Amino acid sequence: AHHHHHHMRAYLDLLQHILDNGGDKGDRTGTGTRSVFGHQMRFDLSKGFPLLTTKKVHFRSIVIELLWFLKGDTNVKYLQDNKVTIWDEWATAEQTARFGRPEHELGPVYGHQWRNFGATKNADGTYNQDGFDQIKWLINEIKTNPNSRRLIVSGWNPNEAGQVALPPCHTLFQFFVQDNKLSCQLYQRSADVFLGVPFNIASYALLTHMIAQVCGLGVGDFVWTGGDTHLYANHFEQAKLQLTREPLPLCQLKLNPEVKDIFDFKFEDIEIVGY
Amino acid sequence: HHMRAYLDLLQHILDNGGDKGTRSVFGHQMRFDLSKGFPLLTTKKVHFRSIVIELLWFLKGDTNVKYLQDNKVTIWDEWATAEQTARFGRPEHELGPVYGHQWRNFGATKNADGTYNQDGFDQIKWLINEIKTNPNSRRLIVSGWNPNEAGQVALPPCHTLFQFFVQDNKLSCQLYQRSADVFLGVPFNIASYALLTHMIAQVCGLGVGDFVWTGGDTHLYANHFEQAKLQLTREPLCQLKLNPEVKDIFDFKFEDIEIV
Repeated sequence: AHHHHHHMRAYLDLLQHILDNGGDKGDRTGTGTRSVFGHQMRFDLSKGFPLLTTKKVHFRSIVIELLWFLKGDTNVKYLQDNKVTIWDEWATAEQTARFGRPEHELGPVYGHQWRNFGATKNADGTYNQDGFDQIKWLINEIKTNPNSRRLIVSGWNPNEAGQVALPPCHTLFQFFVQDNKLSCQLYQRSADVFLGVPFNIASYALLTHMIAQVCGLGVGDFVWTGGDTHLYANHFEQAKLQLTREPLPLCQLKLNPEVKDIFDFKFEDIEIVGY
Repeated sequence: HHMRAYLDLLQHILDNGGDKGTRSVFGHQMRFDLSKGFPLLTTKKVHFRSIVIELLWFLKGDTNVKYLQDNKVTIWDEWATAEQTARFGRPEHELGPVYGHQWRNFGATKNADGTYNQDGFDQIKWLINEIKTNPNSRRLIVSGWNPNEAGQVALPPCHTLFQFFVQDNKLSCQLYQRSADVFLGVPFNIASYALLTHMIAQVCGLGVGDFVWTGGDTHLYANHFEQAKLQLTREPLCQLKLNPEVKDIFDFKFEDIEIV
């Protein structure tokens, strides 16, 4: 029998649960889904990094995307300069015109929500810097008040969720400190368990390690919580294949220990190595 | 079955909870099938009256406590005193941008005198329309969390965000609670949001599915340890009854809502 490591066991348990117990949606046209509403998985970050089924080659793009969010940038050029294509589909002139904005501009996606939540718009067409820098506040609160029960970052502004191609699926996240270890929980309103969930878990587990380092903490658990948690019917066979695949090796994150500032990480500071 | 999920949470915190006094876990989830009965858990029938009136107050978008005080519901009084409101430059009885403001007027701007314009986002009105016209939407969401305002109120919203879901004409709801005292807060808040789910289901012509409770910082105070331990040994869900004539989420009155 295949003996999967803990993180992959939890992920495969989710795939199996959706395949076997998910409710059916869709009619006679268009790809259907099986889904459940409400799911939760826990990953002890001291027991390996939860890369799950993410290919190591794609980890590069996960890192660069996270650095882009952390910079507060919502223009695609930084990603394209780094050969990361994750957001290209929604940054074409055709796609940005759907929201009345210029090519390369994604609108108020994660970077804006994280670094400038609720800012107002200037007559020059850009955001004023009068929003709320949730990342800066968070780091300061962890350092000065680690027992805070509101170490929260929200990606959700209802006035703006309808003004982007993909209303933020990584909707809100929260941190927690216990025994000098930093834990994080992500609330994901919508989760494609096959194509999206592994990447999102890797992204937020990475962020947890980065914040832990700059605050002088160890890592606790990453807790993944899903709302509409679904598997598209064109992936049922591929999901069944994943369930029967040989176990993947454990891996661990290695961060440049000299980085002391959450906004000072570069791509080369972050790597995956053997456990 | 509803009490079993809740007793399992108590047992989990008692056994594997970290100590800081309080024992606490971070990240937990419970599911209640609303077709099996109303999850009143340990909330006494006396508290149900306050749960109902408070929820109607939230839905009105009111953040002045007058409506609560008129109805003998004092749960917000400690934060509505002149001394407490003065901390934020607000008149007596004005709590500022608490739940009702977030639900009905998220992100609204202010006049010079501190009163809000109604230029924010009415999440409740949008939600009702979206359930009726697009029930498979994956963003049937109400957020209580504005970072610009969470530090501008006495109690940053504990019921941080909630989401709905429709399957087979049954409405489910998931609550994200950033912080929760398991002994009193959790049962009260489960009842509040399960009630809301029933009210929204009725106005949209739907049945009820599950209520999913998700906790962030989930804690038990030391002064409740012994009571919690004995609650596991004690080992009878009620039923909600709504006036079937109410077809608008803003039209429920206290008299329309009963627990049998």
